[PDB]
Amino acid sequence: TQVLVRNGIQAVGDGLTSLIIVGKKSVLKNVTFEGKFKEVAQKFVTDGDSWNSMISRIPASGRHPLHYELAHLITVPDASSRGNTPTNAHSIYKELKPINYPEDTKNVHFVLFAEYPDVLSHVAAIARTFCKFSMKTSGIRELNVNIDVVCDKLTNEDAVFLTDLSESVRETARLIDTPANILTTDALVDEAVKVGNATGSKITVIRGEELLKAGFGGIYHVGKAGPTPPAFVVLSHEVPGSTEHIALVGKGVVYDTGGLQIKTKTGMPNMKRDMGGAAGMLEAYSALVKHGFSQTLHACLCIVENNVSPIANKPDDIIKMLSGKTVEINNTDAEGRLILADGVFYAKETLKATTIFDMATLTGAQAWLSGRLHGAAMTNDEQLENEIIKAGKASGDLVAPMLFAPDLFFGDLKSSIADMKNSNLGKMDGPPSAVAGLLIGAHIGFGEGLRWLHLDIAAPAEVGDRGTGYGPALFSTLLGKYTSVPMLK
Amino acid sequence: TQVLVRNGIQAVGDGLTSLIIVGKKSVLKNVTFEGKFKEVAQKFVTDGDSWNSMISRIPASGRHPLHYELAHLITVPDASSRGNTPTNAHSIYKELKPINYPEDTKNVHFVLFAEYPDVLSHVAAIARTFCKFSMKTSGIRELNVNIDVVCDKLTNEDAVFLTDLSESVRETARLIDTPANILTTDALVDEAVKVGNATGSKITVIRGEELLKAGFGGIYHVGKAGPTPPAFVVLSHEVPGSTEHIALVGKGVVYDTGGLQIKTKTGMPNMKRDMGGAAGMLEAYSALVKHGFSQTLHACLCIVENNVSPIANKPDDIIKMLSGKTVEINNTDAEGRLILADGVFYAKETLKATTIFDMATLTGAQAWLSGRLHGAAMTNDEQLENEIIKAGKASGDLVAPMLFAPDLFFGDLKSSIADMKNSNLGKMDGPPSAVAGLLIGAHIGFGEGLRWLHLDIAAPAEVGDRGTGYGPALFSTLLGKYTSVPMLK
Amino acid sequence: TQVLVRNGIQAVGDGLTSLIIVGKKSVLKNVTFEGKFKEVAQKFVTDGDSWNSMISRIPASGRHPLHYELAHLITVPDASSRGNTPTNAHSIYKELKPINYPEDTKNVHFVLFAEYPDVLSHVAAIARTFCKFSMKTSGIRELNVNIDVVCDKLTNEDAVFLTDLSESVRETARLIDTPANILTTDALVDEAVKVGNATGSKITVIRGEELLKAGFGGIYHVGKAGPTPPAFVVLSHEVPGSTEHIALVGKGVVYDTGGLQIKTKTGMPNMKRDMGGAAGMLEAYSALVKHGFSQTLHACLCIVENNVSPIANKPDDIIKMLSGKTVEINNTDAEGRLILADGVFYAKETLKATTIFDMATLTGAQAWLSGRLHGAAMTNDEQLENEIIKAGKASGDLVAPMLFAPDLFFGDLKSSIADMKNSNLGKMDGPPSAVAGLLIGAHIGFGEGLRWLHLDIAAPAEVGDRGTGYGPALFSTLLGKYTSVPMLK
Amino acid sequence: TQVLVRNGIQAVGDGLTSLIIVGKKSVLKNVTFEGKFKEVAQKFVTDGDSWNSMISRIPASGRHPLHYELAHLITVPDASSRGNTPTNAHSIYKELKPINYPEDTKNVHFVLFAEYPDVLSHVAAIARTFCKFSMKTSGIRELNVNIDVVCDKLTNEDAVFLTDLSESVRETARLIDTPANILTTDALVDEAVKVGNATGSKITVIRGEELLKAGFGGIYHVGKAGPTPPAFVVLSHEVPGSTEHIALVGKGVVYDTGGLQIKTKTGMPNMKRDMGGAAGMLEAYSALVKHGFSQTLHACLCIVENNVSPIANKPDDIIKMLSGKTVEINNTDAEGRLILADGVFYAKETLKATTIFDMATLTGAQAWLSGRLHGAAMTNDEQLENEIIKAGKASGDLVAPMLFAPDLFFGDLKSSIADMKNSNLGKMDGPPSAVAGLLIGAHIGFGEGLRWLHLDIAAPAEVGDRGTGYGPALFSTLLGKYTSVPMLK
Ligand code: NA
Ligand code: NA
Ligand code: NA
Ligand code: NA
Ligand SMILES: [Zn+2]
Ligand SMILES: [Zn+2]
Ligand SMILES: [Zn+2]
Ligand SMILES: [Zn+2]
Ligand SMILES: [Zn+2]
Ligand SMILES: [Zn+2]
Ligand SMILES: [Zn+2]
Ligand SMILES: [Zn+2]
Repeated sequence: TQVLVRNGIQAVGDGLTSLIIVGKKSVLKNVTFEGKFKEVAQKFVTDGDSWNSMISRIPASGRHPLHYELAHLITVPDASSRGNTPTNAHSIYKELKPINYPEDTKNVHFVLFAEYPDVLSHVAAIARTFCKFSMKTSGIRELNVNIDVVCDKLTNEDAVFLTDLSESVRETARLIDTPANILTTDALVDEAVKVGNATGSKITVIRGEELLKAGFGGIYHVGKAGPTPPAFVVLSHEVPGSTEHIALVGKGVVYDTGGLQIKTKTGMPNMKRDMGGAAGMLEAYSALVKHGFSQTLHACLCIVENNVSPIANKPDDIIKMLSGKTVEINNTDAEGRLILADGVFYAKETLKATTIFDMATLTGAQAWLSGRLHGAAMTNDEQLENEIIKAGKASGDLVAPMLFAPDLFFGDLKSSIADMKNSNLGKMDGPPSAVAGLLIGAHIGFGEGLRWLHLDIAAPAEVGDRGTGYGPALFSTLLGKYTSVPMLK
Repeated sequence: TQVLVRNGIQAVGDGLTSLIIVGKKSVLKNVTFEGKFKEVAQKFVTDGDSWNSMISRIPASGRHPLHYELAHLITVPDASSRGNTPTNAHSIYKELKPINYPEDTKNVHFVLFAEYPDVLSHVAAIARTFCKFSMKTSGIRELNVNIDVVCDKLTNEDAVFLTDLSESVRETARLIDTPANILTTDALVDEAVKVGNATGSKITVIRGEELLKAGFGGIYHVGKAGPTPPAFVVLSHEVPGSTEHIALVGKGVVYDTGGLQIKTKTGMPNMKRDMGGAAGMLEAYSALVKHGFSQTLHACLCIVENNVSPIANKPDDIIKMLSGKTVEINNTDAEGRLILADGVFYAKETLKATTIFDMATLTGAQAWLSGRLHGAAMTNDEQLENEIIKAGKASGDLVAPMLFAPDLFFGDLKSSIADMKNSNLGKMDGPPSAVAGLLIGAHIGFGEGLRWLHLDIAAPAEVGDRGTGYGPALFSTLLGKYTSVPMLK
Repeated sequence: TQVLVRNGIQAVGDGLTSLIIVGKKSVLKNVTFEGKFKEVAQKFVTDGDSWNSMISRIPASGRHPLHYELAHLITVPDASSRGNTPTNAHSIYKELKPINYPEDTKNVHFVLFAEYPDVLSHVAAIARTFCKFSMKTSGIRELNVNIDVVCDKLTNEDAVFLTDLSESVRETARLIDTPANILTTDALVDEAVKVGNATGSKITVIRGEELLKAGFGGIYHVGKAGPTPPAFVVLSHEVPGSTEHIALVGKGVVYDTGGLQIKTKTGMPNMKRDMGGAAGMLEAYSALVKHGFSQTLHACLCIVENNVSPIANKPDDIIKMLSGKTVEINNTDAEGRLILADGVFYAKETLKATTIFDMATLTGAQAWLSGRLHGAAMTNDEQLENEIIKAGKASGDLVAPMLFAPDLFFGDLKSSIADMKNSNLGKMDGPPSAVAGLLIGAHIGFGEGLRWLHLDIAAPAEVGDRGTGYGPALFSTLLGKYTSVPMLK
Repeated sequence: TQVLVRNGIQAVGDGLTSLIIVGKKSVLKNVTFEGKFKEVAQKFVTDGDSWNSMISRIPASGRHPLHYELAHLITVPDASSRGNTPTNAHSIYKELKPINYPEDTKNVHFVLFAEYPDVLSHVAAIARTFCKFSMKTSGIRELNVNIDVVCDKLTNEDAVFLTDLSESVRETARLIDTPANILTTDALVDEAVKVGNATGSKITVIRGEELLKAGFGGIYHVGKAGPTPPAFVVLSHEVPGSTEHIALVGKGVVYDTGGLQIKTKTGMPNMKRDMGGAAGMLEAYSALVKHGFSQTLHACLCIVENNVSPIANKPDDIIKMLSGKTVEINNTDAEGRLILADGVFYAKETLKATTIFDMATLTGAQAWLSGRLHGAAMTNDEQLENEIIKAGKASGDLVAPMLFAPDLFFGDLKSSIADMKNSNLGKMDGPPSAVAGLLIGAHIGFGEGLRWLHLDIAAPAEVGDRGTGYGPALFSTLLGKYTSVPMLK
């Protein structure tokens, strides 16, 4: 299925077409049934009066069928709470995700009535519902999707970016939804390398025993009992003289069995999704680099499978991390933070990055801190904290803050015999999601001298049985000021 | 220990002899203490009056010693409920299984007073108590067992069949009781091939990577993490021009650790017994083919070990089955149904079987449906359902019906990304044992156009620490009309 | 909200009307867009061609909107499995239950195109979706519902019965949905007495200490720690000279905390629904007696609350039942079977009933035997077993059989010091749901000399957060031959 | 034991004296061993050189003995993270709480070298270590404690306030530490009434059946199964013409067994502490009103015991709250939010409060959001959120923000039959601690038109086996601008 975003209502192809109209109630109230909109809608809506009559009756928000199978109106609420995004983009996903198109549909046509500040989140929300991945052996249909944005200020360059963002969103979700017997560490390295090639990146791949020899103890020791070997992949977009040097470090655990401290019968399904951080960072990097990204930018992907054999990590094991510090592993399922400790140290030490983001499906505890729609951000930099929350609101990839207090909470990871433990299996003073992030930061002085932000996306990376494609929209809005894209600037 | 069934009371060898007399109360009441019976019993019972006095006193059923160590009378109840077998054959097993014979016993002599409809189940029940398998390093004794049936209608050919049935029962139980460090997949293939040779079968063995290449995704992917490789074994008894074409498909999981969704500390012991279906089908095939079986008959054994390594099945994995359909594995311990989906498809597609039975120690849930004495049968064919229940009653291998409703229950296995999941780990609309069977049937249109019967024997395949040898008696009575055996015809 | 069933399409009141059309695909294919149907549907469907075009496109089954908010077509599948009802009535409930009507809807008009054998189950399925009970403090709307049945053979008397059946269904569900702080034992006694008065019944109420004095040890000892006292209520419809004498005994546990063997935090919610058996028997009795029921009929309601105090049942307690037999209570949460043992003994001994039905939300184990749509029936009478399965199919209140084997399974309830225990907390030979029923039957010789049927409806009595109103439709079809209703005769 | 705070080092009584010196490293480095300090310290520290030598050697923070039993120096760190308080007051508690004084100690003398912004938190931290409550039958000693603050800017009025704050802190902790067989609902009403009398408050007590009659369904129904009756206590400090009208609503669950959804064997100990919110609000009110509080102020205490009997709340029960809204109780252990829903509605409706704080030991989930040192604040007012975080830093009673999103999260409490449920026992979209607060706010439109702040203090209210006395310091700093106290103004 192909998704194209266009600036203004235009005709779609020949072939059976499903029509979905999307807007906030206040915007829809002001839409005139005339012109190109009338041309598109009058198959399903009789005339202007019937249009106006319907808009009068329908509530503050919801989904209303305009035909027995081919057409829908989605009303987005106007009101929002301060913890929400004022775009209410999640409401589009909620109403749209259930919709199925008749078997012989060729085209899906969206007419999106969105004000300029809403366009990006609304487009992304629609894109997320076009799930690339299926292994069904019948019934597979490819559709031609046009998202036609009705918004004065939108440029043609904006529409290119939104098409690329839609792709980055759907790619992130595809990578997440693919089972790990197919998306192995090798396959995810190959996926990253494809983006590396497309973006003209400098590509570094350190794999298997090369990781051990190079001192990547976290990445190596976590992944050594996988069926295919661990890897660290760097895509670098180097801009001579750039003022910023930004790293996007992603957790790429292609499957997490928990390791020898194994997950339960009901805990282990869904664990193909434990690489959602790496997928989201990779696809964010792709969207940004496609649009004239003016600063130096690196994607650093820590790609392992956490599995069970006599050579696997065992609780009590002490390993030496890339940083040179020792970690006592008391929880083999707290493996993401080990691999990210190496990725973030590499970004600081080797890449000389001065802004380091890491994003990970890190903890089940994250949902108890920020719920299922907000990623949980922990940073040494207060201004960056405010800025990423603002970016979450503008993108629809919501972000809530975690407490940053290494002085109060790092003692939760005290070890008698190593520099630290990787987890605490009892009562601790910190929120567990914060403590998990502090294990990562402990290998770069908790961000001292630079800006470091850890983002835990375990719950917002998925809804139901599907990846959401979280990450590309967030980082496009956060770092989009360094692109050529008018709506990001 | 050797077991011979004879038509009428006869002398036994020289050597210390244990005597066990068995009968329903009403039959025993009519036995005259004279003739050959008196000859055998008067070591232990004084005369006719003392015999009659005892029969008067003893209750409606039980076991009564006739000597301090050498002799017993077992009284079988006459009454039975409609859900039971009117043979009450389980009562013989209950009373007999505890009996031990003195160390220096050479012979065990049974005098079985049974009416013609009871003989087969009663003989089988006695046979089950002679457990072949032991690895004790002292105390091992081999006995000469004669089961002398006192029944007017019995023929000498019947006695040959009953001896063969006794062997098939004891062989099934031996295979079940043998620990899996000895009965590996390789060893069970060898056992099936021995029966293949003895029966003059056409033998097909597809093993290891040959399964993968041939498209047996269920059998291969389940067994790939075993210490010895997966196999599919077919023994074919082809009868040109036969009207029926019958397949006996058996679950041969030589050990089930549960896989990466591992069984618990108390759940995993006994899991050598997870090949009881394959053993019972193999030994049923053997008993039938020994007696002039007039229709085309196949034994199809799916032989795997379900174990734990980095290459094992993981929940989320999607595989392609022999049928070409995809299955999302969300439960690595729901492995029997995966391997049987291939076996049943093979029987339909390759063997052209038009009656397909599969029998398996499939689910713990089975005991909550049919209890511990009845196998649970699910079939698309109502007449076959009645016929197998009738066969259960006549054989003593009891069978109770499951609901057959793919329309109501198959939705329990819905998958977003594959054709189906293999299990449901939450609330479901179907009985879990039925849903387990429907996963198998989903790969042959739930039996459309043919007769398909799935039989879950998890609990009735064992009592205490011992296999019961369930299966040969059931299928001998069910399919015995196609043999030369008078009592089956 | 009022529900009226009419014989043929007729006009509805003034006021905003929602229209729902219901039929099997094959029936809908043959409907002509003319006459009264056209009059009703042409608000929403343009003309005959558009009607025919739509019917061509829509799949084998589902729900299709005919308007943005006011109208729906529900297509019922034609095909069904042998374990299902050929009415497919559950499909109506599945598609209809989600539908919401706009706030200002006055009328809901159903046009039901059903063949004669489908009408009763289809009407009941629609009725179940009109939930009487709500304590919402805004948004409450009462609707005028007309179910217009288009069926040649239907009589006006049939339509009266179907209206009464709809009421009995909705009343059963109302009683179930009402929280137990409102529907106390006292309140449920009052509800039964209201039906007693309306039906001109002879009414007996034995309450509190009168139960103890009268020897109702099961009912008394279970309910003695409730906040309001235990009761046994009998409504009798005595027909001099009748050939049959039928008792409907219902489990009326208004709330089940489990007792001192208390339910878990997640196990205890929903336990207001533990009186669903009593509600269903009461409302079945009501529907039958309204229609000239020609045999002697009794409703016997065992009404208790199972709660926690120093005077409550404790495991180890031994009580004397109405039967005079002693029961060792080893499970205070196996309380339904204790109260029903008294109700069934009373029906036999005092009422002289020769057909005794008991219906109960008895066991969580029931779903593992018969799933969530089928009640599980255990009876001493094979013909009655077949007849109730047939009644389940005709009514849509599905029934599946349990094994009846007191000889094999009653030993699961062996006690060293009382006549029996009420449960087995370990491994047992019977299906647990069957063993639960056998505790009841043990107090009437397992039905010896009469017909006894126990029906466990724990799961089919509810879907989601709502009672289904199971029971009235089943018993109307089972016992409707004794009424004046043409469609039941 | 009596605690007096003084402005400057002064002599203490006759009698054996323990000396504890407290300061940040940077402050201690600048202290001259002369004058009054030398007079006090030279018992334990030889002279200036030995003083300076020691200060040079000791690390950045810790505790160092100055005598074998009588004396200690506590060094407080200078550095702090942004999530911490820059006072580092918790470090004082950590080092001091372990200290024991010899049996015959009469006096404890603190010399506190603190800069003006640190004084309040440091004093409070010392006060918390003087635990009032003990029922030991030997070894009980009362001490005379003088905390001598060495700080230029401190006034004599400040020292009065700090003495009162010390008392409020120790009183809160005493109430918390007292077992509930002593601190019953009656006893806690009496405690509140004592403060009511001392402060010249208008006192309202609504108790037992008066709560039911007055419509306090939350307070009444939660507490009705306690051994002593539920109560609602209001202390009002009414200031004619005041611009603000502030309510402090506290959760006073004197013991929480969990109710019929009972707590576990290891979950139930410590549940005397479930009234920590009410204690902290009461003692905050006391400290503020003692110091010329210029605005209208109310303490509203919801005082219940949540226990187990046949009349207790049961999950499924639906009650009507003071607000008139209905709540379906699906979790009897989610009882604090029910009682607070009434308290907050009362504060809005009856008291006309326009700033409403509620504070509660509400959820175990709170520690997963904000950890064990920070209360978790959820408010409709962003400025108030910032202001209370600032107050947490200045007081040492730390506060972290929760997400405020009723639009996103209130759907977690959806009910089919009541206006809402009180909890969600499965997966929810919100942080569970936020959802718990939203149940409270749902009864006042989530704060619409006013300022509402909910503060969950479950973990920060205690360390080890002792109440911390959290709350008085926080509200003194938050609302101290309305007092006459120079250091608060
Ligand atoms: Na298809
Ligand atoms: Na020996
Ligand atoms: Na309303
Ligand atoms: Na002492
Ligand atoms: Zn993990
Ligand atoms: Zn992980
Ligand atoms: Zn298994
Ligand atoms: Zn298995
Ligand atoms: Zn119960
Ligand atoms: Zn019950
Ligand atoms: Zn509680
Ligand atoms: Zn509480």
